[PDB]
Amino acid sequence: KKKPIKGQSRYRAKIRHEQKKKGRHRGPGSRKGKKTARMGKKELWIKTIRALRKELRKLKAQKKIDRKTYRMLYIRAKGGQFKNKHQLYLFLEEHGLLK
Amino acid sequence: SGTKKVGSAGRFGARYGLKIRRRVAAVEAKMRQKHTCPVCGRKAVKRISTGIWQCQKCGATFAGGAYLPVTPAGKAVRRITE
Amino acid sequence: GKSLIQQRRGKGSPTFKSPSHRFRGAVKYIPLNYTQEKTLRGVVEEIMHDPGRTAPVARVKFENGIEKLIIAPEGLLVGQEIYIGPDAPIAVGNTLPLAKIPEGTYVYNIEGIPGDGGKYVRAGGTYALVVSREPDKVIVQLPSGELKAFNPMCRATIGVVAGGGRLEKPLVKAGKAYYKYKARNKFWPTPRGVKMNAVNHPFGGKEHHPGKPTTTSRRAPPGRKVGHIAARRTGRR
Amino acid sequence: GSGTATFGKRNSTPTHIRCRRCGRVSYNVKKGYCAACGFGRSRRLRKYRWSKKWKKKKNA
Amino acid sequence: ARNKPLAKKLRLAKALKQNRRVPVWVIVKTNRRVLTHPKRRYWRRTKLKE
Amino acid sequence: MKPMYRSRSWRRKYVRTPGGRVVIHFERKKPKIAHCAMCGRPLNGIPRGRPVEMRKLPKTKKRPERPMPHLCPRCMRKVMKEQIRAQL
RNA sequence: GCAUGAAUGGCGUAACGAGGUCCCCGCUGUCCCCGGCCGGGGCCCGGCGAAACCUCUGCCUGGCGCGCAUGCCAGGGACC
RNA sequence: GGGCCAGGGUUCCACGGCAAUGGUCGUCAGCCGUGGGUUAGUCGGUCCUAACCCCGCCCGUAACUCGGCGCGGGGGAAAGGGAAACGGGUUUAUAUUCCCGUACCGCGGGGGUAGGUGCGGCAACGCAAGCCCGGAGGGUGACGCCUCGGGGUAGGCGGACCGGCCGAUGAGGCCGGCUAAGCGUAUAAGCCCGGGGAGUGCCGUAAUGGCGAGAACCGGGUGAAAGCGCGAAUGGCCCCCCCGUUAGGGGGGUUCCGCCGAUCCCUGGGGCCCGUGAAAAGCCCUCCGGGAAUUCCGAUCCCCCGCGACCGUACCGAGAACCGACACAGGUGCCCCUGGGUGAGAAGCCUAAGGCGUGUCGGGGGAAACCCGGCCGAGGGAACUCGGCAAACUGGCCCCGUAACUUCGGGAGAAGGGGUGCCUGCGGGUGCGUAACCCGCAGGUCGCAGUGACUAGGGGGGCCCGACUGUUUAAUAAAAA
RNA sequence: ACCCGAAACCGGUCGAUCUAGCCCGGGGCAGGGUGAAGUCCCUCAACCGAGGGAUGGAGGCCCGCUAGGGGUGCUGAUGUG
Ligand SMILES: [Zn+2]
Ligand SMILES: [Zn+2]
Ligand SMILES: [Zn+2]
Repeated sequence: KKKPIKGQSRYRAKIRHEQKKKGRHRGPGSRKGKKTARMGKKELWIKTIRALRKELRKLKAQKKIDRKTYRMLYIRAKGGQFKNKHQLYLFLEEHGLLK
Repeated sequence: SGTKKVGSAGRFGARYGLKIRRRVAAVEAKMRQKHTCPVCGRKAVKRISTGIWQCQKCGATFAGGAYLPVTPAGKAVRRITE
Repeated sequence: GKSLIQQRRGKGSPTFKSPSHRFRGAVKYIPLNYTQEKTLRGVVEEIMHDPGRTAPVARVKFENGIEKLIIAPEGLLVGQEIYIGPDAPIAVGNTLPLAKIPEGTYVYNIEGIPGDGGKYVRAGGTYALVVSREPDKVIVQLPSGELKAFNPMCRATIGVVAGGGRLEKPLVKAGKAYYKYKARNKFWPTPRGVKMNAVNHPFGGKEHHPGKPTTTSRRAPPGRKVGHIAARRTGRR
Repeated sequence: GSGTATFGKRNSTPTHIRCRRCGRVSYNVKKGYCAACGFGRSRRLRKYRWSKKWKKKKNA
Repeated sequence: ARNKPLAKKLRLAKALKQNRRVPVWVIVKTNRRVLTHPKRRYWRRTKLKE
Repeated sequence: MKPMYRSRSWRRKYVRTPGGRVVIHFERKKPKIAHCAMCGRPLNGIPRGRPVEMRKLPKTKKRPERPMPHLCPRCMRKVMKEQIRAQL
C-alpha cells in the first residue's frame, strides 16, 4: 500500500491571520524589521502618485475642472504636495476649484 | 541636491582628500551639463564616451575633448582655418 | 642575482605582451600610390572608442571603395566628407602633403618618410605647428618642443586629436588605476627596488636606501640601468 | 595548506595520457607531445645515454 | 567518465576482462602450483595504469 | 542539471506533465529585431525568430513588399528622392 | 637632542583599523574561595586489537669515582 | 533532500554464500562465486571560430628532435556560436534511445497550385507572389556593469462543491480534483504611417523628459513572453463494487471563484567608464550579371513516398563508489533548485515532502578522583594577571534626543531616555471590494520578566603608527611591512 | 684502493592538475540601512528673502552565521590526530 501524506495543518495560522486582520498581533513589540522595510519606500510613492493621477484624469474627464487647474493640480501632485487624494479633495474644497 | 561643497564628489563620503574631491566635482559638474550642438544649435548635447559626444535632439555625433566638447587648441584651430 | 622587470619584459611573456586583439586595428594612411597626384573624398561612417589608443577613432569609406580607420580630429562629424590628396582644401580632417600646408597651421599624424603611414603626433589632444616651408625640408614644431625637418612630400592631417584633457581628472581609486592599466596589460602595481631584496635589485637591502648614487652611466650593461639613466641633472631646478 | 587539502584538486584533466607510438601513459595532452618517446614533436625516438629505461625494456 | 572515447573504452573493457580468478580446472591441471596471476585488481584499491 | 544547461544562454521553464511529473524545458533565446542600415531604427514586416522559424515561413512573410526593405520608410524616401534628383 | 629634521621628506590631520598603548562608567567566579548540577570520557563486563620505546636489571643516607650512582664502599630498611 | 560534470571503470541488476575484507557481530554488503545489463536523424562529440598550437617554404645555428619574422596550409571549446521531439507505458537492471500516440528538421523524388504572364492600401504595409548557377550589399548570429517600470508563468494562500481518511458517523483537520511538444490565433512597450496645425503654453513618467527640426487629439501598421482551441481522455490520479484457494472483471468523479507572486521568462526607460565589454560558420532579404521555359518552365504554397551514417549512453556523483596510502571530520561540487509558521530575510527554531537511524562496537552504573564541553552561584566587584585572556553586561523595532573635532560628506545606531504581550472595537493609506499588505487611536487585562523561546551592537575619553578599501611569509610573525 | 656517511658542483632532460602571473570563454553573490549628482514642488513677502516637504538611487559606503572567501584570540580540542 501507499500511505497517505500526513499534511501539515494551517488552522492556527488561519486563526492568527483573521485576528491580525481584525487588528491584533500588530503592536510595536512584535516587529523585527525596519518600518521602511515593512512599508516600501518607492512602492508607496508609486501607489500614491498613480492614484492621484487617476483621480485628476477622472475629474478632467467628468469636466469638474478645466485644463489650467488640471495642469496646476498635476504639477502640485508631481511635486508631492498631496499625500493622498483626501488631502487633494481638501485642497480643492478650500480653494473652491470644484465645479 | 543641496550640498555646500562636495557636489558630485559626495559619492566618495570622507575619502580621497579635499583637492582630489574638489577637482573631481568641478570636472563632473562642468562635463555633465548640456552643450550647444554644432549642427542644430540647441543645448541638447551629452557625453557618450571619452572624446565622443552626441546631441540628444537632432541625433548628430562628433568628436571632442575628453571632458569638454571643445578644447582651447581645437577652437584655436577652428579660428585659424575658419 | 635574479632578473629585473625590465629584463623580463624583453622575452615577450604573456605577462608583458600587448593584448593586440581587443583593439580596432592599426591606423595607417592609404597607400601613397593612391594619394599622390590624385585626391579622394571619403565619408565618415562611425566614430568609436579604441580600448588602447588614448584617442578616439573613426571609420572612413572612400570613393574608390576602400574602408579605412583614422584618428578622428576634434570636431569631426559623422557623415562628414574629408579629402586626402594634394588638391584637397585646407580644413580639419583633410590630409595634405606637408608642402601644401600654410605656415602656422596645426597638424597631426605626420609621416616620418613619404608613404610610411604616419608616426608622429597621434595621441589625444596633441598637435604640431608648421613653421617653415622650404623646397628641401618643412620644419614642424612637435609637442615635445622640438623643431623637426620633414621631407616636403610627407603626408599629414590638419586639426587636433580628440580626447584631450584627460589628465585634468584624477583617477582617485586604485581600482580605477587597475582597470586603466589592465586595459593595456601594463605592469601594475609596481614594486620599489629599495624595498626589494639585494638579490633582486641594485638598490635592495634590509636598510631601505640606495647604497650608491642613483645616476647610472649610459655605458652600464643590461641589468644595471635603473634610476636616473644618463641624467644631465637631477632635483628641482 | 600545500598538503592533503591541495591533493584533492587533482580532478582536472590529466597531464599525461596514453601515447599512440610508445604505448606508455606519458603523452602531454595540453602541449601535444610525449615525455617518453617525443611523439608528435620529433620524428625520431627520444633516447638519451643517461637514461636506462629503453635498455630495461629489452634487458640489455 | 560519462563521455568516453572509443579507444579508452576498449582499453577499459580489456582490463575488465583481464580481471578474473584462475580457473579451478587449471589449478587441478597444474596440481595446485598455479593459483593466482599478477593482473588481479580491486577497483577501489588498485587503479588502472590509465 | 547538466553543465551545458547550467549556462544562462538557455531559458528554463518548469513544466508539469500530464502524468504529474515535474520536468524542465530548455530552449534558446530569440534574436532581436532587424534594424535600419542607416539610422539604426527598428524595421517593420520582418518577424523575429531563429533560422528554423525563418525557414518555416514563405518569402513574402519575412519582409515588406516595397523597394529597399532593408531601410526604414524615411530612409527609403530619402534615398529614392536623392537618386531621382541625381539622375535628372 | 650620547645619537631629531625637511621627498631614505618635517609637522599636523577628519574618517578608517581582529595594529601597539593608558584611563573612566557598567559587567562579571579573573580573584577573595571556591561549591553544586548536566552530557561525553575515565571505571567494570562482552568483542576487534595495535604502536612509541626496550644493554641486563631496578630501595635508601654519607662517601669514592670522568667531580649529581637502583647495581661500587660502610651502614639502614624491606614477606610476595 | 532532487538533478548532473570532471574523476572512478563494472563499483550497476538478480540469485547462490560468509575462508578472508567491514574498527564489534553478521544470515548483510561498494566483499566472494555464477549469469545478465548501456538500443538515437532530434540529447552530446561530429560543424564554426576565440586565446593559442602544429606542419611546409625561408633565415640562424658546427648541428639538430634547437631559436625565429614573413607567406601558404591545418588544428584549437562535451558549459562560446550552432537543423530538428514531446507525452503515456515497458525491464531485475536501458530510456527524449525500446513499444504506442502525436510531431519536426536535412537531402532526394511524384502530383497540384502561386508565380514566369497577379493583386488590395495615400501610407506604414497585407499578400502562396517563378526555376538553376555565380557575385555584391544589408540584417541576425552579436554580447559590459548598476538600477527601475510594465506584461506573463511556475509555486503558494482562502472559499464553495463532488469522493476518501481521521475526528464523537460533534465542530474541525488532512489527501486527490491533472494536462507535454507540435499546429492555428493577438495584443503590450518600442518604432512607424495618414490627418492635425500649438506657447499668459500644452501633454507626460516611478524617475529622467517631448514639442514649428511638428505638441495635444484622432484613426491605422509592424511588433514578445503568455493565454486560448486541437493534441486530450480510452491517458494519469482519487474512489466504489462483484469476484479472492488462485488468477481477474466492472462502474463513478476528475468543476469553479477570489488573492499573493518569483532569483523564472518577455519588453522597455535611465545612469557609469582615462574601464568600451569577441570572432566565424550558419540563416533571411534585396540587388547585380549568366542559363533554359510557351500544346512550356515551375516554387520559400498544399498532399504523398524514400533515405538519414560513426562514437558516448550502466552506476556513484560523495560523512563509504573521485584525490589525499584508508569505508580519511580535509579538498574536489554549494555545480544547478528549495513547501508551511514566526519573522525584513535563502537568518535562528519547529514542521510537510524526500532521506536516514551507517557522521556504525555494544552493555553496566549516585560506579569515585580527575579531564574535556555546558548551566548557575550569596557579599565584594579586577583586590587576579605582563596585560580585564576567558566570561559577563548591551542587543530587535518605534519615538524623543545627540558632543569634541571636521577634509562640511562625516563623527552617528555618538552618548543618553521612554515604550514593546493578549483581548474588545474604531479610524487612515492603495484598492471595485468588509479581497491583500501596511499605518494609528481608545478601553480592559495577566506576569518577576511581553524583541518573554530563537534571532539580537556594550560604551566613552587620551597618545603612537599607517591616510582609506586592499596584499603578505600555504605549515609559529596579518603588522607600523 | 680496507668498508660506509656529507652538505655541495656540473651536464641533459620533466613538470603551471598545487601555487604565482597573464590571455580566451563562462557561473555566482538572501535581506536590510544610509541617501551623492540630477529633476523638482508648496506657503508668504517680493528690495531682498525666509519656512516646509518630495522625487532620485551613487558609493573599491554601512550592519548581516545568504552563498562564497579569509584565518585575529582562546596561545581551547587534537597533537603515535
Ligand atoms: Zn543637435
Ligand atoms: Zn610516446
Ligand atoms: Zn532609417
